[PDB]
Amino acid sequence: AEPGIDKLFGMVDSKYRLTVVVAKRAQQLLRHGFKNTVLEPEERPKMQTLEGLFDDPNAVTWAMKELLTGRLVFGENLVPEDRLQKEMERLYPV
Amino acid sequence: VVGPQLKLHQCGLPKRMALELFKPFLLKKMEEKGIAPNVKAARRMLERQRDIKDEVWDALEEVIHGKVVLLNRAPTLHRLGIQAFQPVLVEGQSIQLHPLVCEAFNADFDGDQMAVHVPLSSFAQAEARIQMLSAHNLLSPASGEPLAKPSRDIILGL
Amino acid sequence: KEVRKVRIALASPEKIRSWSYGEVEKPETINYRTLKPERDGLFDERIFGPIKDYECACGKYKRQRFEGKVCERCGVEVTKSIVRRYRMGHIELATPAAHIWFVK
Amino acid sequence: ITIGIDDAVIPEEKKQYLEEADRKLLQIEQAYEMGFLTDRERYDQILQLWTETTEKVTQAVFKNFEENYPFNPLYVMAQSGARGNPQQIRQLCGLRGLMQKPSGETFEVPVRSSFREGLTVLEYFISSHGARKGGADTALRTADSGYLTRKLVDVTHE
Amino acid sequence: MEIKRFGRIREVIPLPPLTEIQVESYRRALQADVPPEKRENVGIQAAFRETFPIEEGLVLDFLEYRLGEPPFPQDECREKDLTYQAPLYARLQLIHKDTGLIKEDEVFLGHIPLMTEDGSFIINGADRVIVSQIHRSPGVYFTPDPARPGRYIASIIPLPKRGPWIDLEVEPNGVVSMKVNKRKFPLVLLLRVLGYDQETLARELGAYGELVQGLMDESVFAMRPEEALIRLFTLLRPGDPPKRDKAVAYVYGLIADPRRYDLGEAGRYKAEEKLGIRLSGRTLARFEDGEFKDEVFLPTLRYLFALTAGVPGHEVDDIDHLGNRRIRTVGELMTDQFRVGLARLARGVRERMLMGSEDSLTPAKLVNSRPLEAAIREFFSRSQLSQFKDETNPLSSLRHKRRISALGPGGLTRERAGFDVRDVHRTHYGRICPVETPEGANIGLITSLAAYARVDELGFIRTPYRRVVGGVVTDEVVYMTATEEDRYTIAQANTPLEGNRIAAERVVARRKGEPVIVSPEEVEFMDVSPKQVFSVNTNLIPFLEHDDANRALMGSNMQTQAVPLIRAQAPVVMTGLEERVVRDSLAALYAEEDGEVAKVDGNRIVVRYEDGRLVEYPLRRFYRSNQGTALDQRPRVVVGQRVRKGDLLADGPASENGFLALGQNVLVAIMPFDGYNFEDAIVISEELLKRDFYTSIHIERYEIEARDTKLGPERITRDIPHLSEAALRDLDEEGVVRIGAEVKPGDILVGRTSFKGESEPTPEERLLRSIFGEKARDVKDTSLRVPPGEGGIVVRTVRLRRGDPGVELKPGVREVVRVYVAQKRKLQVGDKLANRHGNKGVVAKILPVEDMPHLPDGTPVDVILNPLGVPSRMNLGQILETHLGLAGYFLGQRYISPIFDGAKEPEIKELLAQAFEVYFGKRKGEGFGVDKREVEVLRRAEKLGLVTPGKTPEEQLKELFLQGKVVLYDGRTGEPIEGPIVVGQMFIMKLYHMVEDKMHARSTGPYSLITQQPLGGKAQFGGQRFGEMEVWALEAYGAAHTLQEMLTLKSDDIEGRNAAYEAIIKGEDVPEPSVPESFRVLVKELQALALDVQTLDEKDNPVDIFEGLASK
Amino acid sequence: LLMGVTKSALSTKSWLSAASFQNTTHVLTEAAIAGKKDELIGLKENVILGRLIPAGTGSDFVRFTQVVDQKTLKAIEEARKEA
Amino acid sequence: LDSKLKAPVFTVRTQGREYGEFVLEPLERGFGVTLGNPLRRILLSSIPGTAVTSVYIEDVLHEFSTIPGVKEDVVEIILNLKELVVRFLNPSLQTVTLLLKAEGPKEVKARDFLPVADVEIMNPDLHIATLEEGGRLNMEVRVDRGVGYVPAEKHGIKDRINAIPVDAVFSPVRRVAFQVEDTRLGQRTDLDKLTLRIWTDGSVTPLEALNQAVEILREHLTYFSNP
Amino acid sequence: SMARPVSIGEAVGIVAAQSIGEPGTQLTITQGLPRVIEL
DNA sequence: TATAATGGGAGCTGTCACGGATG
DNA sequence: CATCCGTGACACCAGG
Ligand SMILES: [Mg+2]
Ligand SMILES: [Mg+2]
Ligand SMILES: [Zn+2]
Repeated sequence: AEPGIDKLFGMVDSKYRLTVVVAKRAQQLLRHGFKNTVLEPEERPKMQTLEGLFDDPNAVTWAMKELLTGRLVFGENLVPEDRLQKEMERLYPV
Repeated sequence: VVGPQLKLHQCGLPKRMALELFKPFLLKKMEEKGIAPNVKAARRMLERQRDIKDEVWDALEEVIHGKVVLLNRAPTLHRLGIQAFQPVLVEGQSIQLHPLVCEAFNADFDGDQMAVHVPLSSFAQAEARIQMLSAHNLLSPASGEPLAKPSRDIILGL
Repeated sequence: KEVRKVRIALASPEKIRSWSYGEVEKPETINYRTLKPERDGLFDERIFGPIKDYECACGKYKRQRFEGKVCERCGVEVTKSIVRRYRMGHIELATPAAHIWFVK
Repeated sequence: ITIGIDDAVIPEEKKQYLEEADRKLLQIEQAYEMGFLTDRERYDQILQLWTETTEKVTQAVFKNFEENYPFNPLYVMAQSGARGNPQQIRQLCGLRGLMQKPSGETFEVPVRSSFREGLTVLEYFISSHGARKGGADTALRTADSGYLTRKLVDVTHE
Repeated sequence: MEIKRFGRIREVIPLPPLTEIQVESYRRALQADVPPEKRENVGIQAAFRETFPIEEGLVLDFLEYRLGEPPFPQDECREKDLTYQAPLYARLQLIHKDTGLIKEDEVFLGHIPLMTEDGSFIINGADRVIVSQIHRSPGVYFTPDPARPGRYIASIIPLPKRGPWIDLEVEPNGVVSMKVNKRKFPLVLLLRVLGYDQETLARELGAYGELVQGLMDESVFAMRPEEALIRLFTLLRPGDPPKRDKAVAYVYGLIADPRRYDLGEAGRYKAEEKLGIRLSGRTLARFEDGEFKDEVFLPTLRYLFALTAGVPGHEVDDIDHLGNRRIRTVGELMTDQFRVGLARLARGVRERMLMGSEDSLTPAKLVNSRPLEAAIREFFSRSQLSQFKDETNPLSSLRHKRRISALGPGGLTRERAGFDVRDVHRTHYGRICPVETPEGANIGLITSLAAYARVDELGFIRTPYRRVVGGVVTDEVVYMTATEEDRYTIAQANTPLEGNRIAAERVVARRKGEPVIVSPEEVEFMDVSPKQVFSVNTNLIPFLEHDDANRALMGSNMQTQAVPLIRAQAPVVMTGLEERVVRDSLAALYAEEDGEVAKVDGNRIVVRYEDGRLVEYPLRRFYRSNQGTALDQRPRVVVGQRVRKGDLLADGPASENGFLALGQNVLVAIMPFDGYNFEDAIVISEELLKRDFYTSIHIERYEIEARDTKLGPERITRDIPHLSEAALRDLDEEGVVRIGAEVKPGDILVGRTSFKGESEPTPEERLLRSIFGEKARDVKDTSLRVPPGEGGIVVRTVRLRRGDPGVELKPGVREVVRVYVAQKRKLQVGDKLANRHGNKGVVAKILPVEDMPHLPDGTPVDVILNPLGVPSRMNLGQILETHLGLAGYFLGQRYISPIFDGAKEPEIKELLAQAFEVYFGKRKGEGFGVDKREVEVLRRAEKLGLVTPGKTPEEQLKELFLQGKVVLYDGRTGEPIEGPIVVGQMFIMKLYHMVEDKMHARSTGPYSLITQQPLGGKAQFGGQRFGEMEVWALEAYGAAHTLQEMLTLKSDDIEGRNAAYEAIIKGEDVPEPSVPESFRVLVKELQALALDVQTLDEKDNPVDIFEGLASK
Repeated sequence: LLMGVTKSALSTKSWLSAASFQNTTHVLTEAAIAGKKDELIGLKENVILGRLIPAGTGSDFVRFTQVVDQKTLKAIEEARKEA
Repeated sequence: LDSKLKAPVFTVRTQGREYGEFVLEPLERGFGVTLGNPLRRILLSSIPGTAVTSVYIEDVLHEFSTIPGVKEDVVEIILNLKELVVRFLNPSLQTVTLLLKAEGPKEVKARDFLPVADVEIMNPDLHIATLEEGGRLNMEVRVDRGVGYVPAEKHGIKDRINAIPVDAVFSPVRRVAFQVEDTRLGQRTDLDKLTLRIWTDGSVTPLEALNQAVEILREHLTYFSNP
Repeated sequence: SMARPVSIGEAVGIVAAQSIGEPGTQLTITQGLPRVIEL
């Protein structure tokens, strides 16, 4: 089971809104090279390689943990779409 | 094939299947590491079986990290005929199915086969991991009673 | 523009001729020697489109620079060959014929 | 847990209920010779007698299991829900039971052998009628169920 | 080892030749060994006699035919993809009626396929098997009317496609109606056309109440035969000019023409027997002396009236009775197709006979053989009954040859067959097996011929019974049909005999299938054996009397799927039939006469017979079957060995010393194992791989062609562009892989170059050429490579070329190359095992030997079967087979326990006692007492009530052993299994369903022409189908995006799939999809139906999904 | 009015859904005569076109939701907090 | 054919003196259980500890009697004494008798036992009994060194006529769970990973117990030397 | 399937059809699947 | 390119429900 | 307001 899945289902009014939020956040992380993450260095999800631990490349695991922190705001009509795009491109270049 | 060591959210996926199923991801990750100069060279390297070395399998491990595949068994009588699993790479050529999901697929191990599907996008992967993962669909949509529940040997030993 | 509805309706003879890129006058399919589509046949490139991308039948024009050009020697437009999946022809009947769907 | 032939315990009571039945058979035979019972009445009485005999021998098998061999493999598997129902256990330990002709009409002569004792050629052939009937019925039923499901989906999809 | 045999029944007669239904039928159809003048009017001879003479003028009559010798032997036909056939000549003579000129000639009519020794054919190189067809026997039947209870339908049925069905009915208005070609008309009309006057019909039918008055119509008797004839012709031919010589012709061709209408000889016999009359030919009437004379109609109407009234001795007919259903063997089917081809040939003959020279016409100039040839070639290549031969093992071929299908040309259309055709009719006893039949749609429609059963000359299946006179059972054996069988009280084959006399006051018998307890004074016949009730596969199931029929079905069908193993073993517990199955299937090679074995080789065996002759027997070594299984023979004799007639010389595939060897005798323990045998899965020991148990050889054929092209020749070459020496390492000088190489997926088997098209280089190509300074070669690599997940060792290469002697390929082909790749498949996780009792399971786990449960003396078990598979399936036979297998493990002997008459529990327990002595007194002598763990297990068994409290350890261990149970030690811990476990030897086969052939995956690959969707199937490197129900699953989940991926990006969104692949290889997230191509195909195919489909926006303005590419 | 499941499905408003079920020619002719416009309300109509179905993650009730971190959220609140 | 075996890394994960997880990977195929089972048997049967083996309570005849002035019956007191974690600081000491005399309103703990030289009661806060106004408890308990588990009716040791024998819970280890999981090293596919889990009572620690176990097993391996 | 109020967007109709149809092959004195279809 | 020639020929054998035609 | 008749529909995957 996804860690903390019951809490995530508690955070939304419809289980499918949780999925929309998580997938959008994962695409946001993928586009900006994870530079906009709300996770501290210790909260970063890790992946065990042959050499040693590395950053988990799965943007969805990241998005779900970020949602679990509470440091994310989700809802309808928060900001015009292109405004959000350009502000995230300014704060985090590609 | 039954895998009783799996956790409810896992299945056993052969290496030679997962290589082909995830092949573009594998080309990209092979280029990220030193395994090939470019994508075309990585594809040419995977073309022949004797040209494949262990770094390819270790990079395939990183390709699939956190991802889920869909397992389907015909006939798909209800929505639990498709369920999402984190693939555990195994030697051999047989898919390893968790015992507690058998009943929901109506699957036994007297020769049955199952289809595997790779959800590509982050959106499809989020749908699969949240909505269709096996460990989240524990109760029947039809009656609400437990569907993934102890069966046969489990009940016998208990 | 986003697709939101799908209408279906009867098509007039004028509408069908509006669709058509040329009448198919001959029952021939392809030449038995050259294995190329015959003229005015069921596979004519003059009607339905080029077999090769941006290349007319005879070969006078063979690059994308010519686009929309209709060759004067063979009559084949220079477009993507994909259009052979999309371009209707038509057959003008000597006597009208009933659409059996609306009969039986 | 295992299954050996000595685990299909035939109860002591069985023989009694067989003789006790044969006795009550002739009481129905004589009543037919003297016009008391008609043909169909005698047939119905024979069938009811044998149904109740089958019930009694099933109860005998399970009471013997419960009281004398509480950890009998068949009994444990049935009780827990791991495998088997009472009727299969009865066919293994007690008697096979009444068998049906191709016309659905039941044979007056029931298979008195369990699967441990082994059936006779005639008993096996008589049972093949019902086996084939059930198989053909299942085959013809799955297609009707599929058509029904497709109609339901098409009428409720929006 | 010793083979102890159980059973008290004496087999009076052996099993008949098991493939006689094929060989005898085809022999009778051909009559090739019969001199022409002695031939009977049957088979292709009868077809010739039916077609000829051909009249109108000229006349072309038929004298005789003859079948020459095959131009090539069977193996050469198998290699060259030819047909094993014999030339067909027919001596014909042409006669001019006026001129009297008689010209004679022997015309060649093409080839006819010959049946091999084992009853199969070779059609274009592939072994095939014509399957017998069960159908409703021709004749006159009377069935109850479903709507009207007191009324009955009289049906008249000829052979299939040999005349129309006729129905006779008593209508609600009283008149008697006849239905022909779906035309109801009063029968009185036809009766009048036959010449029946009211006198005869009144004196013939008046006795049956007022029914005869339904046949009294004055407007019909008012006219003579000709007027009523034209009346009926008008009633049957609306519009056709009712000419006299047209009406006579139509009526003759419909009712009395032997070349158009034909009951069978069986239909003739059954009509004669049912109606109590005698027939002249095989039709319903005759044209004698110019007028029509009745044969069948008056007796049929008489019987129908007698059945409706209630006259005694007239009953309706059971159309499921095997006395009313008959078999059409290979000969009858091939003869029907021969007859069709001959009729077409005769049409062409008359065509050439009307407009020719009228004098310069020889039989050769009149006969075009082609319409005949095709009609035969179509039958053997594209009939529902010309099936690809199943030669997985010898038993599979034998079973295939003994099949019976209700399907096929003239048979039941599936999805339309009800319960009646599929039911086990009581008359199936001894004729058709009640067990062997497919599970699924074909249930009850594909069946198997019983073991002792024979098909007689008329087509009905006959079964044997012993004659019993005055309680004495003779050795006279009578083969009966079901109709004949219904006359007698037939006792069961297990009734006790004191040597020839019935030794039981009450015996069990059958009267019309009904079971009955009778006295020996009433017994008229007796069964031959239990074996006669079941098929050959079912007969190979020991302890069948203990298995429910549903799993007996699976155990029967699955022997057909057993793979010949390199170390195959006969079952420890046999049924006594494992030898006849090897012998009749032509599996093994036997001695023709008594003699001494001169030479023994890996490839041949030379024997000197008592006649002094030196006969050499070649051995088929490592040949590929239809299913890729290896069919090789191995010599079982040695130099100098004396052999008698019928002695084994060479074991075939799946044969151990002449016994059927479909699997291995493994040591099984019946216990759970940590979930690794959950739900029918099986756990095996690595020792099985170490000693090569369940290892099979499989050969695959790969084929390539180099052909002439409009753009230059394809040539098979080693000169393949852009390849290293590493890529061409194992290729010979001509480009073909060398025998002995090890080929893996990706390796080249045959090199081939093909010229490219126009291939106008895009500017990127030109610039790359200039940068690298290498001319683009004129040809490209189109070599044959090893498919994914295949490969092995090259064992053969065949190369045929145009210009080589004896070779001629199809037009355009310059050359053909074939490569044979052999592989040795060990058992692996995912391969399917099964026993003979319906216990099937896939190997889920291979443990190392040290993890396997082991006996106290350190012997590990081979297989671990889960006990939960037994109770729900009710197949206790495998349990008994295990128990006996335990005894034979320590006594060192096998057994023969015939079905329904074999080893009983007390005898098995005697053997188990002897085995326990062998198993335990050894240890007591070697200086070891009973083990502590054994004591604990004995305590547990005492708690379970399995052993008597108070006895010594040895006594209790012996009691357990007699129950078939032993102490077992967990190999991982050394502690014992808390209870005693059933352990013993079991016969287990490796079925043909190996995961090596089924594992498949695909990222991207070939797409379809019109739909632009992925192809299907492993061989096409295709994608799995996501059908309607999988879509329903995703919808019910709410996986909108996953579903949209399935519908667009993964199947037929061209732009979408291209962009998705590019995004994934670049590390980018996949793009939003676009319109899938198949919707554009739908829109265009609707436009082709004059329907305008318009994608609109929310403003109802058209949206162009074709991006302007189709708008002028 | 009471209809069985088959006739109720074939009488539905959307002709893409009706023609994809049964009686394809009858449904198509009656829809073409009437110039029916399928509004793509159901799941079948959208599956046929390859559109995102109006269910689950495709429901208009949830598919327009936005996600933004408080960093970017306040960096955007400042922009408006300026003009 | 040619093999190379990296020496396995041994990993410890403890929580106080009561519990620890012990991971040893990678191991060649099968050696996970080959190492785990003997160590488990040894840790449950042969690690030296202490145990209450006999109890005399004044004016109490048999074990199933009640006691006036005390709420618990004798059985409950014997259970609480079974849970007494006593440690012997001196390796030569083999047996002690502990005295306990109290009365009045009081809840006796394991502290109230009179201290004896080189006998450390690890759990002094362990409840023993509650007494009331007029309740008197004079008892002597016998603490012996030993291994494993011995029922009371198997030693039956009686210092006097009314000394009740107590099931001797010698073992300092309370539970040993172990589990082997498949693991891979590069393209070695069926290697094993051992995970031990040891619960003790604090007298001996899990790591100490495991080391004593491996020492016992090695010393037993040395017994194949002198025929 | 979650023992909590339904989430909006659930695709209830498909779940209903599959819930009714999935035991269809188990419907075997009674009236059975023919009775279900007749209804 | 010219004697005269003037109307075919298979067909081959479900099971149910539903809506429309007829009678 | 009935009977008769023509026309629909009759499970999924796999390999073929
Ligand atoms: Mg199965
Ligand atoms: Mg391992
Ligand atoms: Zn041009």
